[PDB]
Amino acid sequence: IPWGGNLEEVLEELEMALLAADVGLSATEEILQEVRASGRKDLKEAVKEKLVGMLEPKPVEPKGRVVLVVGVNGVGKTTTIAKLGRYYQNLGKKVMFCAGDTFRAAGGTQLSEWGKRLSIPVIQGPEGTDPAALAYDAVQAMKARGYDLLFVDTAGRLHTKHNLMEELKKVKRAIAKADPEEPKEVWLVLDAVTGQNGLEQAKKFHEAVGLTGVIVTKLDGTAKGGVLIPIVRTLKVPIKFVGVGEGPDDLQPFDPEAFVEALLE
Amino acid sequence: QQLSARLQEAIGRLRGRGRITEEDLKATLREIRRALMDADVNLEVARDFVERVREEALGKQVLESLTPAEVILATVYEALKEALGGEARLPVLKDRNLWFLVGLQGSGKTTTAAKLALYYKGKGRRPLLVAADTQRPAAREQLRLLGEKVGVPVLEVMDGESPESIRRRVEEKARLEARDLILVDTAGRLQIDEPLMGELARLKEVLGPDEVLLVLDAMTGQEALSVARAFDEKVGVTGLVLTKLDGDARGGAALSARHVTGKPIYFAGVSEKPEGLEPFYPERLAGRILGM
Ligand SMILES: Nc1nc2c(ncn2[C@@H]2O[C@H](COP(=O)(O)OP(=O)(O)NP(=O)(O)O)[C@@H](O)[C@H]2O)c(=O)[nH]1
Ligand SMILES: Nc1nc2c(ncn2[C@@H]2O[C@H](COP(=O)(O)OP(=O)(O)NP(=O)(O)O)[C@@H](O)[C@H]2O)c(=O)[nH]1
Ligand SMILES: [K+]
Ligand SMILES: [Mg+2]
Ligand SMILES: [Mg+2]
Repeated sequence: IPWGGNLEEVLEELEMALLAADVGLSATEEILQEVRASGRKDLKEAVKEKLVGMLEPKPVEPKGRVVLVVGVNGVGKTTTIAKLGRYYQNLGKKVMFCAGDTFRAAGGTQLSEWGKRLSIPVIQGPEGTDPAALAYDAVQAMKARGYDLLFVDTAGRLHTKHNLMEELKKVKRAIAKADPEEPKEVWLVLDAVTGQNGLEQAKKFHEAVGLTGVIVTKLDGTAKGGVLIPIVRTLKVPIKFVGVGEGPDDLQPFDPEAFVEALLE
Repeated sequence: QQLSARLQEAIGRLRGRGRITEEDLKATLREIRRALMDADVNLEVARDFVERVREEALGKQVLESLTPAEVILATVYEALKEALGGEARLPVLKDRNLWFLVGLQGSGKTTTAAKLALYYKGKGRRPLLVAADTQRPAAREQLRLLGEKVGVPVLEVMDGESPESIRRRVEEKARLEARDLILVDTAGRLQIDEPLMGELARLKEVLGPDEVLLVLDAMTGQEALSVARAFDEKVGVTGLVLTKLDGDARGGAALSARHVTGKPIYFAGVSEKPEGLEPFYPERLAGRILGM
């Protein structure tokens, strides 16, 4: 991008960069239009103001004691929960995990291993146990121990699978049954490599269980995570953290200005 | 024939209108390029493809035709079917077979290894699974459990085990048990992680696989071109598996990956279950991308 030169050529370049970042046609067009109609010639900081502003629709404080973690298969839910245990134990919080993926091969054992590495206790059942009943029991356990935070892992599910989205809904009600205030956080995990489907994922999970935040993983890769733009524009859901690796420390609270700088880089 | 909303409008607005201006043609091709990008086709690949369509349509006299909607649509469809492979094609197996499953973190490799084990078991081959991912927690157990489910043995690689040691244990189990299809499940890795890409290339050099399958998630966006190019240049890819096609992602990453590699998309993953494997049909994906 030639930040200085011919407006019409600076905007052609910006369009390309946004499209290559997975911003998508609709959001890219709207950004470009809004900037054109603004009359502004300082295109660099008009575009930057716009993007940083929309991505805000500093330590992250959960609004309650139970965080429910959701998303499609393979996006990084289990690993992110491990990183959230590390993040919050560093802040002197008493953290418990619920291995609520009782469906996939080694889905519970996987989070258990992380629990052992991190000295965080993990509520598990045998494969096939009802994840909603397990979440209920996990919440009761967290209350009884006086713990600060419980992270509820869930099986990966495609947002197109209607009944599996109903299962997620039951999990949420089961949490609320054990503790009426909960869950005060429902965080979608999105893989940064995802294209336009990320918007549909976000829409459908929001519809099902009502998101209070998004975590974008795998932002250490070459992908920019650009579909966050239409997600936040459309759903007004704040971005909480970014995942930048496979270790328990590889989590950063979301920084809109640095994200935007990276997106256009 | 119903297309995506965007293409229905772009093609539909041309219908019954006789010959169209060069500006209406240019307008139509721009909309095709945008549709492809909406479908997660890499922007450069999209530009390249619509240049190929423009030239083909012009050789079919699109600007003299009284039915240019028909000429354009036919050109686009047939070009997309062709660029995706033309017809279904499966691997050709030899007397002995050793394959790698490679790709990004979370794409579907471990599950795909087990699906292939079941598919070929049913065709009277004798598979062996190799759990070669020693970095992801419970990766070995994950494949062991899937092997048990599909009734196929699983060799689990040890922490720190050298490629040469792996090779010896694998060839010996395959000898003792007369296993003719060996499926090596590798850890997910970034295409820019030079140490891990180097590791993978050194496992390939030692093990000598006949096939190296890039497992690509259907929801993958613009980076599919870069990822496929890198796995191909750094390791060598012989074919692709497109996973999670039971979702609603359009699957345009398959066009990016096939464009830059020229390699066949062999299989489609269509559920989370061992049975959720089908041959890939380029005509089917062509329709999915175009919103048939
Ligand atoms: N490079 C990188 N890899 C990540 C990041 N977050 C998660 N991963 C990786 O992505 C893969 C999938 O992670 P996992 O936590 O199993 O995802 P999941 O959403 O729980 N999967 P499932 O739906 O099967 O339960 C793992 O290999 C893991 O190490 C990240 O920020 N960067
Ligand atoms: N719906 C659906 N889910 C799939 C398909 N293929 C794999 N999965 C799912 O996607 C998730 C990731 O699969 P997995 O085999 O762990 O992926 P991986 O590439 O081996 N991950 P890693 O890089 O960490 O080793 C699992 O939850 C699995 O059940 C598919 O075709 N359809
Ligand atoms: K990045
Ligand atoms: Mg998981
Ligand atoms: Mg795996």
